[PDB]
Amino acid sequence: IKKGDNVKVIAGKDKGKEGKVIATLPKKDRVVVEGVNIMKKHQGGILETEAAIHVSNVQLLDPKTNEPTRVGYKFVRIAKKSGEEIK
Amino acid sequence: RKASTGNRRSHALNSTKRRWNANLQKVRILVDGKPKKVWVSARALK
RNA sequence: GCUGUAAGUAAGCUUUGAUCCAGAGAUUUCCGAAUGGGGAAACCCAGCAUGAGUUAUGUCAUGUUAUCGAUAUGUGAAUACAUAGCAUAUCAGAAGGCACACCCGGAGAACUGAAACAUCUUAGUACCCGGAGGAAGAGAAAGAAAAUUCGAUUCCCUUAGUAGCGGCGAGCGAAAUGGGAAGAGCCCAAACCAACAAGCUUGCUUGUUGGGGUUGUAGGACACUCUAUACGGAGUUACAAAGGACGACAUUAGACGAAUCAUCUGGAAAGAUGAAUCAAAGAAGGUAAUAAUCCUGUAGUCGAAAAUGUUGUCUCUCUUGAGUGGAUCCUGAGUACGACGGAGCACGUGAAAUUCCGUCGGAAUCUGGGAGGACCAUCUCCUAAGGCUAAAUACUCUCUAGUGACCGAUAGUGAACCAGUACCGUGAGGGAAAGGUGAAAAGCACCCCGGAAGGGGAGUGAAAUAGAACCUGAAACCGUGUGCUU
RNA sequence: AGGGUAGCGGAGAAAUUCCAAUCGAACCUGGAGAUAGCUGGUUCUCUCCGAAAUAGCUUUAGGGCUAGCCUCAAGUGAUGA
RNA sequence: GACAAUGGUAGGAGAGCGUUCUAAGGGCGUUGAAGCAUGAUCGUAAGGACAUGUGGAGCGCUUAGAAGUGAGAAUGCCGGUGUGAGUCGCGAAAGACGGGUGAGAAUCCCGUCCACCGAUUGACUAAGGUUUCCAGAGGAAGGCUCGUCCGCUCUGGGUUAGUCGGGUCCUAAGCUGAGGCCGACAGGCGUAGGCGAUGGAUAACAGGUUGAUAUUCCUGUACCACCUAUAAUCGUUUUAAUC
RNA sequence: UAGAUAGAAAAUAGGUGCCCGUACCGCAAACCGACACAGGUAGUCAAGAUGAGAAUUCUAAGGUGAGCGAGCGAACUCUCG
RNA sequence: AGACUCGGUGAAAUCAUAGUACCUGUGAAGAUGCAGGUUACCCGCGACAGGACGGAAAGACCCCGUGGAGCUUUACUGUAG
Ligand SMILES: [Mg+2]
Ligand SMILES: [Mg+2]
Ligand SMILES: [Mg+2]
Ligand SMILES: [Mg+2]
Ligand SMILES: [Mg+2]
Ligand SMILES: [Mg+2]
Ligand SMILES: [Mg+2]
Ligand SMILES: [Mg+2]
Ligand SMILES: [Mg+2]
Ligand SMILES: [Mg+2]
Ligand SMILES: [Mg+2]
Ligand SMILES: [Mg+2]
Ligand SMILES: [Mg+2]
Ligand SMILES: [O]
Ligand SMILES: [O]
Ligand SMILES: [O]
Repeated sequence: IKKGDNVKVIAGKDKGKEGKVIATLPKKDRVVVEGVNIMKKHQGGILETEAAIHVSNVQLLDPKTNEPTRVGYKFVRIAKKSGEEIK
Repeated sequence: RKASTGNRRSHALNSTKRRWNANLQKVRILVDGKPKKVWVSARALK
């Protein structure tokens, strides 16, 4: 439900980090974001592409802090905890 | 009607088993109220 | 975001709202009841009409073409009459399929028990056939019973393994009174009238509609008195007659849906440690390890353009309802009953009622007839010989939502996986074995030997003695070496 | 080569021979987990007691029933040896 | 503290252990569960703890309840592994040499010689099987050995008809069989007609050609039916040409 | 012949001509026989010398060398003289 | 030709554990496994075949079963016709 906005990945390899997302993959439920870099290899010794994680993620717009995203009233449109700006 | 009718048991004088018919009476006639023919009983032809 | 499982590549689509979800509609090749003919199922061959293309034939497109019956026609003649038949047209008719379930009916067994067996039981089971339903059957007293009588049927309990049947052995087995679930009662036939009909005896009677009328404490007819009036009404489309309008509710896609931060360990926390929060929501599952406060979610609330289903009120239809008197008539005929052989009633021919079957004989008409377990009498009760009937009940091929002191891969469906498969058999038919990498494919770049396979190294990863015949990896079995010994 | 007859049956120059490698009555499914007085098999320890192989009857003698002979819990109460 | 008993099958009575699950309570667990393995340990027994290694996520304990509750033996079912055994066999048969290939050849290709069948181990078709056919690669298993090869795998590719066998022609045996006769239902019989060839009738030959097709392709030469176009014969639509 | 129907077409030119099957083995390695199995598997052609002859012996046509072999040359079994 | 040695490939019915003598005796009354004596260094290979009451086949003979089928008859009871 996300198309390249901000997040804070909290509960994975290394946390406290943020970044912006690529394909959400609705079926596998796995998003692509800067924060994991597999050492893939083809015939280079390594490749350093970008890999995915399950949704252990959260958004942050006004508080500059993770909150439970909360799609609220119809004006649909997002309406977060403390502040209500677009997703 | 033309049916083996009443198919049940037949006891002997000491009551062994045996199946029978009681094949109901029917004799054929030029019917006296319609010019065709068909099996017909006697009990009706009184 | 998408182009299934099923990777991958390339081409492309998509806020001008894809894909996806739900409802309606359109298509829906061929075989198959198969239905124009034929046929070794999925092929072949035709016919007629119309219409494509040819100069023309060959060739094609669509439509149509079976049987049976049941209606309307004509036509029919072996014989003149005119029927049998014959050609044509109409029908949303039927045929078939199935859920091996539940129901009714036709037919209908044996092993077995009996300590053997023929009566018997198993059993009126199985399978077979047929029919219909979503439930069926039954059914509104020619009962049950013996009193302060009740007044369709069915099912559950109980009476009762009692009373009884029985080579009186095996064994079989009610019913009633009573307590409960559900509760519903109605139309014909007949005697009477009108109409039309052949015999018109110019006598009226039979043939067909409409009325008329439906019963035991007798009733109707017929005669008489009032109600109603084309309706005051009851109507009740689930029986009782068969048609149609218009609101509410549920179902088939969905949405909202309260709440947490940090330290240590870790590859990774959802754990320990602390301090905090929501609760109509601490059900559940997933999330790199065990989470009410990360996601899906739940409590609760909202929501349907269209379609369906059930319910409601006006339309809608359709309808007279009682009473007395009983002079005269009517109350279901080759029926009921008897005998003869049989079956079934818990009941084996027994004293054997009551009910059904076949042959044969053969009653009565309300001062009548049947039952009350042989049969007669008195008493009591009921009125066949015509028909319909919801619910209570039995089952679940299937769907929705749920559950388990149920199984967790030799268990459980035979079947967790590409199974009624491979396979076996001519054929009916019988029938297998086989789950798991890791959190994520990050699925071993690169060097080396090697023809390859395979391997040693280097690296991905916490771990590759997790490296695809990939979690864990026992015992048998096989080896390599070695302390002691021969 | 194409066809027929099908098991309570058929066909048989007849032997109880053939009927999809089987025939003193084929084959598959269902009744059906048929029946068996017969054989075979019956899963974890200890403690206490402890037999019989006889009588009778048995279309019975390798089975059964009753009495004997055992065990357990009550009762009797010195009756037993 | 004394006294006495304590072999034991069928079998009777009694007390007991552990497994799976449930309920409740209280506890353990990445600072490594369960299981597994090792061990010189506890208990009278069935059995249970402990330490260590491997293992990588759930488990114990007390009280009680319900059980598909225990397996050495069924000529038991299934699975795996041996024993026999590197033992019998390797499915009639005459091969040898050279040259190539290849990582590697008694077995593969090439040739020369030799031997064998020859009313045939030859050539052609039917039934039958279903792509085995041909080319190019490959050798994991199959081949009763080896294999650089195959009828095995992988990729690709191959079957041509107016005259041929057959259908649009016929029919027996037999099968089906409108109406119809019979039967408890099912269904059974059977006329009309219809299907059904191994038979009857039926218009074609020779050569060439591909790694793989041949009366099918081309090359030449022929035939039957049919339509269209054209004219030398007909003359009531009779009869005559004519169907 | 009943019947159709005005009234042909000699030989000429031109064209039209459907479905199935067709590969391969087919006394075999490919069919039935569970096997790349010493079995069966209808039919057609079937040459040469010798011979009555499709017999027999040896060869054409053409096809094959049989899917384990090398040693030694004992028992024993089998096949032949 | 097989067998036998070398190379290649590589089964089976069977199988309580085994480091598996003989005699005379005992014994379920015919012993590798017991008692008493006797002789015999460990391990092979090729041959024979007395024993392993050897294997294969829940004994085809005999008997039992209140087992079963087929068949006969002036056995019973019934029956189609
Ligand atoms: Mg219909
Ligand atoms: Mg009688
Ligand atoms: Mg009668
Ligand atoms: Mg397992
Ligand atoms: Mg014979
Ligand atoms: Mg049994
Ligand atoms: Mg006793
Ligand atoms: Mg075992
Ligand atoms: Mg050479
Ligand atoms: Mg063919
Ligand atoms: Mg052969
Ligand atoms: Mg000759
Ligand atoms: Mg050897
Ligand atoms: O059985
Ligand atoms: O059984
Ligand atoms: O049995």
